[PDB]
Amino acid sequence: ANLGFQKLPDLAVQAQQKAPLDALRKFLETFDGPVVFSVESEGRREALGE
DNA sequence: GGGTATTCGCCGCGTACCTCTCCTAGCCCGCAAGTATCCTATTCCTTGCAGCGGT
Repeated sequence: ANLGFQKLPDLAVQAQQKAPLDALRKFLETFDGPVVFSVESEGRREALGE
């Protein structure tokens, strides 16, 4: 059996540009299903929550 | 047990005299390694503007 499990698109953060979250802010707009971030710690949650 | 045999480690190896040379280690300072910072050039990257082409 095959299970459609494509690799994630190009998402990255870098402070070089004016808008660092450009790949994320465009990927989240053009995705129709859900999306689930997965963090390893609790404080890391806030490090991704802000 | 218990006697024989092989091995091992200590003790020993002349008296008196004469000449010569040579006898230093430990600590303080400045070097190295790592780490951290500031400071000053020096390159690199991003965005905004002047000139040129398409309509």
